[PDB]
Amino acid sequence: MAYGREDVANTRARETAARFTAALELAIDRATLSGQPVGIHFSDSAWRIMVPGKTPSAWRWVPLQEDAADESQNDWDEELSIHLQPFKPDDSNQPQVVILADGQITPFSLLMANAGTGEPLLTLVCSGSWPLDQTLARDTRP
Repeated sequence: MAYGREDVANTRARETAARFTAALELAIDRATLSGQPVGIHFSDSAWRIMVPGKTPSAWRWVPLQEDAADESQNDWDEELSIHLQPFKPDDSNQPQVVILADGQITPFSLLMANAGTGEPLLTLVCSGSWPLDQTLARDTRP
């Protein structure tokens, strides 16, 4: 059984994954320049890339919107709700994902659900390095 209202959200999920993959390429390109690993905050209703501040020599964080203002966050969709693991969608003082200058990525999985029905359309999976692996609903993500 299904709501019969998934095709628009499934298209927006596939788009949101392409937009995220480009934003994660941006994060890898920024990490070699920043002198500290880059990260990505996640909170379901929004997300954003993040960078060091005051010093590169110690763990610190600032939202990456010095020019990516409202392009780093929320604008990528009009049909989705976002979830992840082993971290959680939460308004933390730090990012929920982290990226090295070499393109190594902290393991996680990120899932997308249709905001009109609650049904999953797509999931993305990370196992140590760029890029994430896309799947329909949860087909590769137990």
